[PDB]
Amino acid sequence: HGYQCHVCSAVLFSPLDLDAHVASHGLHGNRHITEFISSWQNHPIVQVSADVENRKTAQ
Amino acid sequence: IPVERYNILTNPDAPPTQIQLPEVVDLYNVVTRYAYETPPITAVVMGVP
Amino acid sequence: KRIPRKTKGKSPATAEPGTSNCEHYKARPGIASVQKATESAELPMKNNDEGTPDKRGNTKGALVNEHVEARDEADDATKKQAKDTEKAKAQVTYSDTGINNANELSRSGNVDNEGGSNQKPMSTRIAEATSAIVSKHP
Amino acid sequence: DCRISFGMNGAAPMIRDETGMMVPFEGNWIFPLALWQMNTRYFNQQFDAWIKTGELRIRIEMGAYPYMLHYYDPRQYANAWNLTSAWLEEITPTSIPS
Ligand SMILES: [Zn+2]
Repeated sequence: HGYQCHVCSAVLFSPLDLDAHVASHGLHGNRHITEFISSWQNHPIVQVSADVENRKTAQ
Repeated sequence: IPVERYNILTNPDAPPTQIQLPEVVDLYNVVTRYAYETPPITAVVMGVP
Repeated sequence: KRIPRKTKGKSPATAEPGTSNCEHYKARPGIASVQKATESAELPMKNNDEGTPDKRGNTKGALVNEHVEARDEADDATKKQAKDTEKAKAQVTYSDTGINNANELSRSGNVDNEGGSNQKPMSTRIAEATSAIVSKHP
Repeated sequence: DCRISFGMNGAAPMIRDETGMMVPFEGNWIFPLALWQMNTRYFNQQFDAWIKTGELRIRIEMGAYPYMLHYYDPRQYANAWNLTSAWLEEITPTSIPS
């Protein structure tokens, strides 16, 4: 299975993806505007700027 | 060479942050260099019973 | 690093438990419906720059009278209101209210910021004002 | 009132009491069922590792619940995690299974 980050309980996939994710909390490992994740359903919602040409599960 | 500009090189008793800004603009100042971080908005949202 | 501008400018140890991907709970008002409803309310409204000058100097916009502009402005917003919640005629109307609102004004290019009329633009008025007074060689 | 603060630099992650006390993931706890229902996913990834191998014990106040039974042989080895974790996963803000 995909392995999670303990701070926000998000379902990360890759170690590069985890080290990109944890910098949003502020720790240093080894872009988009808001990151809201729920607690009772597996559905995170993110926002991205209005000019970017893709919106693949992006607000 | 204008000695009135390059003050903190030529003045032997000058504090390093002294500016003569209303009278003469001068080059060779002391600038503070930063490196900040702008994290995204984040919130873990949990329900109340 | 480069960031583009939007507008036009001047120039094998462990494998922990707990995780799953089963998705038993469904959204009870519906997350996608609330997404689509929040989208339309997210938009900031348009402006009007009617009566305001451009860079060159004249006030941009139409030539229609102010009150006639307000009346058919409200009628066009009623026609736009009819298109959402698709009907033949709108229900929540902006024109043909029971109230007499005949002293209402909205902005148009008929006036300038000085107070005078704008049948002739300010650029051509300034050009004729400075070109009435010239003199050539002998 | 309950919040979960993450553990940093080796400290145990703590959770808040109704008396406003931060306790580590250990001991004897008492939950209402609706709390676990309203946060049934965020609590799995934080709690399930400490119930299986660790020393954390939870009494979930429910009142009434339908049950099932599964019999085993006392000559053979038997474990209950593959049923228990299935139940703890399938708890939902709307429903619970037997
Ligand atoms: Zn995280």
